Order: sequence, then structure tokens, then C-alpha cells
Amino acid sequence: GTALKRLMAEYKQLTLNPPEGIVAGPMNEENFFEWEALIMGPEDTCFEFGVFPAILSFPLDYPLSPPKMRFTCEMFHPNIYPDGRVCISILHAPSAERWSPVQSVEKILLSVVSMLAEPNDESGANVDASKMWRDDREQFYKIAKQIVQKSLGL
Amino acid sequence: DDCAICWDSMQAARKLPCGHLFHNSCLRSWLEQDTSCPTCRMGSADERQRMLVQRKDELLQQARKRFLN
Ligand SMILES: O=C([O-])C(=O)[O-]
Ligand SMILES: O=C([O-])C(=O)[O-]
Ligand SMILES: [Zn+2]
Ligand SMILES: [Zn+2]
Repeated sequence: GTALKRLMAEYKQLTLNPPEGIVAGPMNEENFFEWEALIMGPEDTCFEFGVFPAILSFPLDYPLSPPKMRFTCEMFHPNIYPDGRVCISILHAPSAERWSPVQSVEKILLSVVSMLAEPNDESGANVDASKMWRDDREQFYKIAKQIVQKSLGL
Repeated sequence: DDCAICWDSMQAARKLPCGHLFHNSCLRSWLEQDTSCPTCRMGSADERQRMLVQRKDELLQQARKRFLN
């Protein structure tokens, strides 16, 4: 199958040169369709030192369709649903920057580490978080801090 | 069918205006989904699992340290 071949090759490539603050791979090589990714909040960003586990569930026809990505911990963020589902352009199936077979797990994760630092103010997985991100940026920084604490277990 | 030397699909490429090119079956699969150019717009397993698991809780451990400074 193409999906499994791509996924095996992406994992090998990924592992060779992992971006700072991201560990990603299958939870068991017997099933390359189910991965876990740990992402660290970049330094000097508001989710600084947070460690956020997400599950990527890949479709049979990958890379024709995007994986679903769901954060497993608690999050407060304009682009994340209450259940943890991540909603950004690159993760939506076919004027944004949608999914194409030329994307990758790696590019998905770059995109997600980006959104933690610079939210999509006008996208509404999380209205509450969107509003605050604009009106009360100051509170948002506080809620973000306790979100980090929690991801760390503290 | 498949190459008799290597046992791979041996299938034709199709080229597009923008320059880029792909296997005919791969491109068609995509066209089925979207009428655009996919590129532009139009060793033991157990040792691997253990390395991966160990890098995950080292990320966590190290995160705790940076946070507590
Ligand atoms: O002989 C062949 O080419 C085969 O079995 O795929
Ligand atoms: O068999 C074919 O389709 C060819 O040679 O282009
Ligand atoms: Zn191909
Ligand atoms: Zn092209």
C-alpha cells in the first residue's frame, strides 16, 4: 500500500533529523496508521516549555487525505476544539493552504508549532480563546501558563 | 504488469504544464480529489520503539527543567 510506504519512509526521515522540541512516530510499528507526537511550546512564546501530546490518525488513502490530529491533553487555543481536535488549513481535506500529497507529517508539525506561537485569530475551533487572544491578551497569557503547568503534570 | 527484474509496478509518468510530473496512477488518484497540481496549484523494531519512547520522556523531563528556571 502507498500509505504504509509513505508513512514508513516519513518516520525514518523524521527520526534522522528531528526538529527541536518534537518527537513523533507510530505508537507501535505493527500499526503505522496511529502515531503520537509530543510538541514542546517554543521558548519565549506564551506556551513556552509546555509539552503537548497529540495523536495523529492517518487515513487509508494517505497522502491523498490529511491525518486527523487530536491533542490529548487540555488546551486553550483558538485553533483547537474542546475535545482536542486541531483545525488548521493544512489539516483540512480537499484560499487557505490546504492538504496536498506534497505535505508531510513533518510539515504538519512545523505548522502546529507555528500556530502555538501565532494563533489564527479569525478561525473558530475556540471562540472564547479567539476573543480573549485579542481583547484580553493579558488573561490569555495567564491561562496559557496554567495550561503549560498542567501538561507538565505540575 | 510489473518489471520482471525488480518486482515493481513499472508504470508511465504523466507530465504537466507547470513542469512537475508523477506516476499516472498516483496523479489520477489525486485528480479524483481535486483538479490541481499536487506540487503547486494548477535493524530491530524493538530498539526503535525504545529509542522513541526514551526521547519522549526526555523531552518531558527537559521541559520541566526549563520551566523551573
Ligand atoms: O513475476 C512478476 O513480475 C511478479 O510476480 O510480480
Ligand atoms: O503503455 C503506455 O501507456 C505507454 O507506453 O505510454
Ligand atoms: Zn507516485
Ligand atoms: Zn506543478
